[PDB]
Amino acid sequence: MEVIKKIELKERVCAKGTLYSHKRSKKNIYPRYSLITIENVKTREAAMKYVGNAVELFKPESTKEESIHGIIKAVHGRSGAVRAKFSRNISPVEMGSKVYIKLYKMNEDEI
Amino acid sequence: AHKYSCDISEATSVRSQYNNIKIKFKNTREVCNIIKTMELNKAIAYLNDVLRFKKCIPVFRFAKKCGRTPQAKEFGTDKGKWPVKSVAFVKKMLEDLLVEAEKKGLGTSELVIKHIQVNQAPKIYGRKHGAFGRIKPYNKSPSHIEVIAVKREH
Amino acid sequence: QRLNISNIKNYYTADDIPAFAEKLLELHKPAPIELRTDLVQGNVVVVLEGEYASYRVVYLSRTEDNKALCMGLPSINGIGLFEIDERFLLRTSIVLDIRLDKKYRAKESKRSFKKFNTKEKVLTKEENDIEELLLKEIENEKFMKKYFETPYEINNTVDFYEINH
Amino acid sequence: MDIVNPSLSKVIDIINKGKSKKQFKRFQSWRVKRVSESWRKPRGIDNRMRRKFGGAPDMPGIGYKKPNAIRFLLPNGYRKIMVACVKDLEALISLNSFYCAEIRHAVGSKKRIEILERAEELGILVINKEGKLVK
RNA sequence: AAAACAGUGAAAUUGUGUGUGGACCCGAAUGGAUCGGGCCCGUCUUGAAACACGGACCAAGGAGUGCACAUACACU
Ligand SMILES: [K+]
Ligand SMILES: [K+]
Ligand SMILES: [K+]
Ligand SMILES: [K+]
Ligand SMILES: [K+]
Ligand SMILES: [K+]
Ligand SMILES: [K+]
Ligand SMILES: [K+]
Ligand SMILES: [K+]
Ligand SMILES: [Mg+2]
Ligand SMILES: [Mg+2]
Ligand SMILES: [Mg+2]
Ligand SMILES: [Mg+2]
Ligand SMILES: [Mg+2]
Ligand SMILES: [Mg+2]
Repeated sequence: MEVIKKIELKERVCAKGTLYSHKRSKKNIYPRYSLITIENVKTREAAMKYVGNAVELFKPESTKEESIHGIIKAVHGRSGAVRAKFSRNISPVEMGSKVYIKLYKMNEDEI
Repeated sequence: AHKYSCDISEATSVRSQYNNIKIKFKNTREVCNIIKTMELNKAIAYLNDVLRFKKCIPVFRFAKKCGRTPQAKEFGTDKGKWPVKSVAFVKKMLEDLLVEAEKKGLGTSELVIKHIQVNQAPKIYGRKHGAFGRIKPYNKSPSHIEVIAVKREH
Repeated sequence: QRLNISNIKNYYTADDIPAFAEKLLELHKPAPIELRTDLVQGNVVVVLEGEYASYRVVYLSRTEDNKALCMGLPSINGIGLFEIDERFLLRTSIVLDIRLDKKYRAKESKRSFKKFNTKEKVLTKEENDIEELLLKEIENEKFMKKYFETPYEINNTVDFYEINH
Repeated sequence: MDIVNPSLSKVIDIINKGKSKKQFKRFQSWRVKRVSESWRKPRGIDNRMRRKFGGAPDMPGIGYKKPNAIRFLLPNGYRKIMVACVKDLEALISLNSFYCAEIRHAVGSKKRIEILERAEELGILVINKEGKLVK
């Protein structure tokens, strides 16, 4: 079963993170950008080393497309969180989900 | 000619339709609703029990303030009724299709009521006199009817 | 002039549109990507993407812009000769002393794949040759044979950029 | 039909994917059936759309107008001209680089055949080519 | 008072079948739970979502016009 293999392949090679919010103020949301936390990264200086890296959301139960790709654009706040952009806008139903950080840089056009 | 409201083959089916009948619209569709998808001999047996007050017609759409009854439990509801005048008409109509089936060379068994529909016919006007010198309406609401039964493939 | 053209056609001088088309094309042209410097012949690398991810392999050459050429060891880990984008490789500080005679080419390892190649494995003379070169450098060395067999696993308890390779 | 203007062939998809799909429905046309969807400007003293409160819909205006070069261009990269005679195509003979023809609906079968034969020899694109004449 | 063609046959409204939702609109999406913003219009009024008035629903009809007399502007 290909899904079980594709997971183990990704698990061995990537860092792990979770999606927790869109970019927002107290009143309005900006769904083009999403906010991520990475496992053991806990300062803004530590987080700067990931700016530019590729990210992937893998979803095996999906009928349309099994994974969405994206890129980390900027650091956010003072405790090591980041801001990222994806080829499609993330649904509110997909918040709380697991994200993979891929250890190589890509250009803003590739996504 | 008549354009029946759906498309089923002439072979392996039997049909009837009537216009402007003088049975009451809302009562008739509650009757038709419950005998849909039923086998024809079962339908005729059930309607005989309704005439004898041994079983009832359950009500779902035209049902406000209706009485509760132990006979309604057979269809998972509390509310039911005994509309004798509509039942006598539908029963006659179904019995005639068994004559047509036999004469056409299908079996008298394995026939299932695949389609049945009721429509409103134009109103017949009437009047009642009220107090303070007023006159108010007192109209009648007739109906149109279609049925198609088919032979089970089994 | 006929009445259809004296009215409808009048909206735009369309003879100008070529100039617009050029400017638009320019703007949506892709940005350039840099060819890296850090990799030397016979560097061991770890594969990060596609069907062969997690295995150690040996880098041979630049090929076609960002494309690079690598070999597994069909005896040791079963991976043959392939091509990949040079960014999908993690560098490590081990360098073998291999030198090759000529240029060779192979199938690309795309990032998106549908199915695993469990069967249907064969070798060319050049695959044989290159293995029978690489193997000599490996046989003489203590645990190197086993090193190529275990997949790589990232440490789940510390930040990646703290580690050295 | 799958045809494209050769001067825009490598650009047409950028153009098409860039067009807006916004609609400007009349206010409260969703509430009562007697008000049609066609735009009318609200003029009430209290009206929330005229006063531009956040959460009300947007109103039409000049800011939304497309660039002068892209405007009026069909998805195949041509502009259109209406025709009803053989003698109409004769006008397009200088313009066939950017314009294409669309035969009017009321022209009947026997006449359409004569239009299409002329279009082939002059080298003019007709977009209703199949039309009624499929049978 | 109503009532033309034994033409065409819209909308309100009803039944049956198939799909999608629990008042609905705008912005953004998922294989899938939804997220953010929005009080009912018209009108008099310092001030209306109002415990101010008119509005059950659909079609068709429905309100700055003509002449005379001086006048300022544009055009011949
Ligand atoms: K109803
Ligand atoms: K549009
Ligand atoms: K006001
Ligand atoms: K604009
Ligand atoms: K008529
Ligand atoms: K008629
Ligand atoms: K008022
Ligand atoms: K009040
Ligand atoms: K008043
Ligand atoms: Mg009662
Ligand atoms: Mg009385
Ligand atoms: Mg009296
Ligand atoms: Mg007051
Ligand atoms: Mg009232
Ligand atoms: Mg009107």
